Amino acid sequence: NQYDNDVTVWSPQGRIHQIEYAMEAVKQGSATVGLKSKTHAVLVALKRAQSELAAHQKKILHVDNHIGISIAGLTADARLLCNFMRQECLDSRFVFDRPLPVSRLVSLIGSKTQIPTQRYGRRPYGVGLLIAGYDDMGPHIFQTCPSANYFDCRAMSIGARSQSARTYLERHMSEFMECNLNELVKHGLRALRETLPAEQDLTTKNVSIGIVGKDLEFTIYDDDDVSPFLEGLEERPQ
Amino acid sequence: TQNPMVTGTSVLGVKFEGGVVIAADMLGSYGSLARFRNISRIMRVNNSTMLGASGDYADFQYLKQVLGQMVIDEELLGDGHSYSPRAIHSWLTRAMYSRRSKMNPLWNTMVIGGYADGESFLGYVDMLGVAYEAPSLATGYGAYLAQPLLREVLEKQPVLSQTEARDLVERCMRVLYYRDARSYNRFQIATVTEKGVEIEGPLSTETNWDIAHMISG
Amino acid sequence: TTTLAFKFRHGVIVAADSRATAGAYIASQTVKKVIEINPYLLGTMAGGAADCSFWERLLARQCRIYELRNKERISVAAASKLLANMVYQYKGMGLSMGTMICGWDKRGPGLYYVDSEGNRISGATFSVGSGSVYAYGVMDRGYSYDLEVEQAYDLARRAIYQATYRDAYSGGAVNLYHVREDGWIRVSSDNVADLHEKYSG
Amino acid sequence: RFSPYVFNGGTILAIAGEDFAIVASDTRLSEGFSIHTRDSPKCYKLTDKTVIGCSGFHGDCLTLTKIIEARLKMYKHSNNKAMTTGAIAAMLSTILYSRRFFPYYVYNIIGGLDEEGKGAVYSFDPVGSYQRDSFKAGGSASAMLQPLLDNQVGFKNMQNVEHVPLSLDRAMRLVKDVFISAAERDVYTGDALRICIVTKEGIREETVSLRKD
Amino acid sequence: GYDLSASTFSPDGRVFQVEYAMKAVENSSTAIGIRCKDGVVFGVEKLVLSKLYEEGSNKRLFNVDRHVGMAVAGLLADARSLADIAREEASNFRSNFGYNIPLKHLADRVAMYVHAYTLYSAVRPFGCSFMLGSYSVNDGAQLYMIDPSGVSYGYWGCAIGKARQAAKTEIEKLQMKEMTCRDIVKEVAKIIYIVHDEVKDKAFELELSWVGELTNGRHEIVPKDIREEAEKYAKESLKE
Amino acid sequence: TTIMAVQFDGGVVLGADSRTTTGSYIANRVTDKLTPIHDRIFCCRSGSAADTQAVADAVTYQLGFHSIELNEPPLVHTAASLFKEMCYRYREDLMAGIIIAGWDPQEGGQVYSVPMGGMMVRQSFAIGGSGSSYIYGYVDATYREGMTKEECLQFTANALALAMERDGSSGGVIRLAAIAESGVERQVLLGDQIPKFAVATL
Amino acid sequence: YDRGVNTFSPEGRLFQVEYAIEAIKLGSTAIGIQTSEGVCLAVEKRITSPLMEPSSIEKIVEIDAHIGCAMSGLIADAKTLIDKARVETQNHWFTYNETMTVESVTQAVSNLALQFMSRPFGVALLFGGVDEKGPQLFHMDPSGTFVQCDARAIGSASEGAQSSLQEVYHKSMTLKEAIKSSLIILKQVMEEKLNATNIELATVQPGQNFHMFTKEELEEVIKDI
Repeated sequence: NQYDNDVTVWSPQGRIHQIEYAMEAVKQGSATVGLKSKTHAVLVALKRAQSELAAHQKKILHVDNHIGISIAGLTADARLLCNFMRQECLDSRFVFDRPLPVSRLVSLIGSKTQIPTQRYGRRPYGVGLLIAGYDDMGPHIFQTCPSANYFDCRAMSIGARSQSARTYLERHMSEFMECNLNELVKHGLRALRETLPAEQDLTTKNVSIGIVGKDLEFTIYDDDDVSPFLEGLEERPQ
Repeated sequence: TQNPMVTGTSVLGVKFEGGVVIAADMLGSYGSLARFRNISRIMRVNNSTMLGASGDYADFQYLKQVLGQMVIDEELLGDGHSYSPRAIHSWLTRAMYSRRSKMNPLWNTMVIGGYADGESFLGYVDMLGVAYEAPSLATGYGAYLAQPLLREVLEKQPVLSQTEARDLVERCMRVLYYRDARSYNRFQIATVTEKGVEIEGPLSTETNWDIAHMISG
Repeated sequence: TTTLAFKFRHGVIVAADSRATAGAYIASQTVKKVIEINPYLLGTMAGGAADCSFWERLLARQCRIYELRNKERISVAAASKLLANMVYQYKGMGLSMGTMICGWDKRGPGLYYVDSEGNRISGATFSVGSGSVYAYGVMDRGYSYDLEVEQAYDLARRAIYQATYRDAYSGGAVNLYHVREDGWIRVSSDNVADLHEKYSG
Repeated sequence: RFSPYVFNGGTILAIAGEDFAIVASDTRLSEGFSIHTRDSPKCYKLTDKTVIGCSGFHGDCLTLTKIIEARLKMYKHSNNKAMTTGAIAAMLSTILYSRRFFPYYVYNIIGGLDEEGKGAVYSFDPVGSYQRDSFKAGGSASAMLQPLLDNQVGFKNMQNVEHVPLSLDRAMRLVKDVFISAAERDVYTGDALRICIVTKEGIREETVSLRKD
Repeated sequence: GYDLSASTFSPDGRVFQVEYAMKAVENSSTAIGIRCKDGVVFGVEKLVLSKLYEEGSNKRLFNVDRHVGMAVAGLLADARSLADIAREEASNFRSNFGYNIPLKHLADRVAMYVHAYTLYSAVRPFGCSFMLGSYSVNDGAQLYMIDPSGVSYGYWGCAIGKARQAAKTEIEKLQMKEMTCRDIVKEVAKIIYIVHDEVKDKAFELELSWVGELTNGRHEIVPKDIREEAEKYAKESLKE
Repeated sequence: TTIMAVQFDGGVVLGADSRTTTGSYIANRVTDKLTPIHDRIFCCRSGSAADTQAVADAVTYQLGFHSIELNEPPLVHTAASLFKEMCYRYREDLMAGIIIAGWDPQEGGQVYSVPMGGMMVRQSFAIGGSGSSYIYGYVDATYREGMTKEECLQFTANALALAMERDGSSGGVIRLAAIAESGVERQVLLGDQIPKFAVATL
Repeated sequence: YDRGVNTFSPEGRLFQVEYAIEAIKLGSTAIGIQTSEGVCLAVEKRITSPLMEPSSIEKIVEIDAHIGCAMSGLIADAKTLIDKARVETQNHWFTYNETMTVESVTQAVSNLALQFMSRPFGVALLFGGVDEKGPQLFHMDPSGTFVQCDARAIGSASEGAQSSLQEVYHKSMTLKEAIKSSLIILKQVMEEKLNATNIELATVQPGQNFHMFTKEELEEVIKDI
């Protein structure tokens, strides 16, 4: 009611409401899904256009040859954090001539985003990320939150209407491990489809896919490179 | 460090089938004076890597202090990642080039050995940031005296065993005690295998002085 | 190195060698020592080639921004004083530059000599480099503001030729330009071994 | 007293053609009168169309290539495309003048493909003055290689000759012939000859032995 | 009002922000720590909100040095930050004095960093309490807890979080000063299973760590063969 | 300058001359080159008096603050490490040779030498200064492990007497000190108490 | 929640950033259209007196010989961002010796909006130019959000103009026809008689640089209306 206009203020119940409100900005972006097998990690997004006669907003970003992100929230925070990640990875290749692990990148991201939660005169980062990568420990899927917290995940969906995708993924986790790439991408696409209305469906225009693995750098498939992955989806009735 | 004060002489290195071996004397000379005679110039870096250095011993202690904390901080995270020997090699090349570029160098020349993922590693870094990789190294007067012996064997038999490599190392140290003046007949040997880093104690070479009876001969 | 430039009735001529040298060794004989700063300005190279190129490209970067902000092409005097005040902030640090700025503006044909020491002079005749003294003579006996265009071309060509004949660090080709009111125009690139034949017999 | 430079030998060469580009080098690394190693090539692949050679002080050779590799990734991030040979050359020209008062003691040669498939060779000084050429040598034997290239590629001081364009099979034999002779009079030219050929199909590598003396 | 800044007093000398920061620790899951005769043992009630999170996410036991461990309760980002500060303190200590930092000293150095956030208008207090634990041959076993206010006291047994009362009421029954670490593991798991409520929140994971003779002054996660052998005892002692 | 330190089972022994020169003029002939850093930790001082005095004062400050805020007696390794950091961080500006000797409950009697460049190494006996060159052989031929306090005092006095007899920049008075759990004893040898050795006449 | 850019709404919103969007509708309307032959830009000037020289109203400007901008919103923000774009296009030339793409100019100009200066920029821009990838049209918003567009209208009557472009646009057009369509749409959202001083118009073709039309070229298209 009146412990809300600042992030340096606790409430009598032990809560900071500006952080809880920044977490509500992830629910305003379009839905993204992330999932991993034992060999590959996949991100599929659903892109959104402002005007019908324009291009769709880009949802997946390249960070290095072994890490990539999909974003839901404010665009500016995502563009700042991506440029942070890229330089933190270049700084690791310069010194050690090795790729930076993903745990050590998301730890840095959390350490970075923790400051606006505690010092006044700066806004909390109102962006959530799903981070797919591959290092010497296998594939990884990481969620990052405006609360400066981060999780290691088997799969996750964030954004508007993402509970449907989460419910889908929660009952197919037992298959993702021994799935090949086609089946894994198809599970991702079906979980994403569960976030749409019954009117709409997936299309070349509004679907982007990001894949990384042992013998595969982080590639992005946007418009016509997606149509191999769509062919195979059962035409669901309602 | 613009001039060295207490110095260490040559360090050797040679690969073999399934590991690397490094050797170095236990002396720190203050000019032409043998002042400290039981100092260890070989370092116990993590179980995949070891390090030996020639030159200013204080700078070697500084690097011993920094790398130790790096490795500790790596261990504290507990996530299945560790610095390979190549990473330590790159980090040292950077650390010495950056000091060279400020004209406050680190007056060292060192030999990095390691074993990770089935392949062996042997590396070199100088005061200036000159680094390379070879199956055989020798710093200081080792480059003139010993390296000819290592290379001649590694062109007739590029793949060695632990035993032959140890014999070759001890022969090279026997020559260095003869023809180098800042040397000492008490040295250490360190080895890497899948078992890890195993350092040996103060070792001595037996020397022959039969040519001294050749005045009229 | 040898460069020359004179302004007359029909604009400014610019000529130059094509040789580079590191002591006694001849590294390059295909060097473009006349720097096309803009479509309406020309430079020269003498001293530090890396200094000549870098700071004149930086001059171009400011000339274009001037034209965008003000919607008017910069003057030659302004273009020269920019470069002079830029290289004066590194006086004594060890830059070596000698370069002429050539161009046409609302005042007429312009020629300005700028040195890293800090000189900035306007004139009708200049030569820079080791072979400058061997070009000054020919270009002084042969000068006239009422010259014709082909005569000016021949004068510049022969002065560079006679400079290459004596000086050891000067040779290769002769790359000749012509500044006009419709911009500049490249004229020729003539090997000295060719002109040797025609100017001998 | 502490001098921050040292000459680690090195020799590099590049030739351009109408559909290809070669960049070659020796593999010896030296220190005064001694030899560090006999496997240390001076050639580095940057992109699918571009190759660079580096010779001189080896610490700067290692630093500068990493800087270039880190700038390529930033270009690709910001512009969503890989760089061209001329853009890399003009960028290196600024990276080198960044150290105008403490230079990179490095002699550089870039070799790749133009934007219509033609060859391209860019040669640099330690302070960034660059020059597109057809062929250039660099390093310790640069004084020894360029006359024979001027003769057998530029057709200089040769009258009534067939000005035939240089094909790849001829260029490779020529490249081997010049190092075979520079290993006989230059003491820094050493053990092996690496040759990186650049074509529309990709980048190859070839190793050829030289005398170990 | 009088409860909007940590630079502000009330008419009775209270700073309500620092108390509201403790209210956040009271609403977090429970961690305990018990000082034995030859070591220290940490136990945490680790809640799994979703089945999509891997086993190993949101680790609430931290290694701050090769002889010191740390367990936290409250806001987790704050805890990760304070762990990062506790690490550079011990790092600089070895860099300047050349030996492992004691825990009475590390506790003071972190307590002061935490207390500094209770004085200013531009920052809030930290929202996490935490325990530190170490073992040395000279200094022996040690266990300190640090609160948001910046207070630091030694302990033989301690708890932080929701079921603080319920857990200390079980820890006082223990004769911890007689026992070893492998026997106190059973008790640590038993208490965590007693205080956990399955209806108030969903399933949970048990997370344990050690420091003592049996690890040679090395803070370690408990092996699996012992954690399961203690989780079993916890189940079989719930017949009560 | 001629400084010296020896360890025995209970504790340590220290020794030093008393001369401070300015070229060839003896500015102070009763100098005290032994310096208490703490109750049971001492410094034997060689090199530039200014630099070393300042370093000693600073390390005394540091170790006092450290020991009070810990509320336990400090180690010898700690003081030696502070000396090392100061002598290495400012090695281009200091001419400072140091020996740190004292007693600590954890490890007992200890000796640490910190030469000019700022390296640190523990020793059984440490000698430093300008006269050590003339006794490096004597101390090697006479040292034996298992010496008590009085034998170590004798050893340290006999060595410094020789170093003072040969070195021009060393002489005057042998200032000794023994450190242990009980306390700190201090002696001053002068005149006939300084050992005499045969000077050849033929 | 409404005032301050460091304050979230309970629903996670930044009302000051939206009120920066609302400052664009107070500016006159501008239109940009892609075509494989080139790009067009067409604007209203909103002359307030016959005494003011309308050439001093810079609503279309040259960023380089291959990129031209059209703006709507606050004048000061526009001056700042146009200077940024001009400087970046030439730093790129200095370093790499090539032409920056419209996507990268837009990317670099949008990065200043990502800086809380203490206020969001109250200006939206259309970037029309020609690249290796052909003619391209982009649109930058106060949020620093940028996207490729085939046809876009900004400013006061952006809604109706966009609701007309979606009918008159197809991906086969010519440039002379798109120029006609843009002015036909512009005619319908003005209570002033369209004339050769109330509008500017520019084009950027592949084999030709940025070119602002003249009174002659303008009247010779106003006549066929």
